[PDB]
Amino acid sequence: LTEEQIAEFKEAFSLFDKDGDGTITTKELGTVMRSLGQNPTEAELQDMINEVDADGNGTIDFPEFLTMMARKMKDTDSEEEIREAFRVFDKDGNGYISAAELRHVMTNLGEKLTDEEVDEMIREADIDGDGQVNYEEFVQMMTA
Amino acid sequence: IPRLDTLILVKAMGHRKRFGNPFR
Ligand SMILES: [Ca+2]
Ligand SMILES: [Ca+2]
Ligand SMILES: [Ca+2]
Ligand SMILES: [Ca+2]
Repeated sequence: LTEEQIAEFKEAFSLFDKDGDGTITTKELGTVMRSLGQNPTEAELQDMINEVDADGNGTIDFPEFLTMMARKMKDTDSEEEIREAFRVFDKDGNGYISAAELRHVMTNLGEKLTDEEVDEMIREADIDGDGQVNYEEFVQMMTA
Repeated sequence: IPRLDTLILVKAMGHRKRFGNPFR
């Protein structure tokens, strides 16, 4: 356990915990989801909370959030997990991640990337130099 | 729809400024 790790988890939690009251509500989740282009129903949002809500009180607190992370660090490799991740980027769903989409997704998730950083991130994964990242290239970067 | 942990996974990648599992 390091200080830099805690800080990272703290800011991830803060992104969702809008009013900083120490809990993430279905309403707060909805806000972040909508800004990312997604449009879940109330039932879907509550479902998202319930799977991480260990004490079943209706909201997610820091310990539950941290536990979720620990469990996610165990397995990020399925297909459905990778596909799920790729789908977040591919906003329009045409099969490729463009620099514009990467920048938009990262900004709304609180990560400030420089134009140059965006391009380099894309370039490292762009196996066919077409300037985008398709599922295959995405999977190859994840599965290794 | 994506899971909450998938969102944190993506944020971490952005944080590392690189694609690929940002943890392991
Ligand atoms: Ca809150
Ligand atoms: Ca709870
Ligand atoms: Ca696209
Ligand atoms: Ca490509």
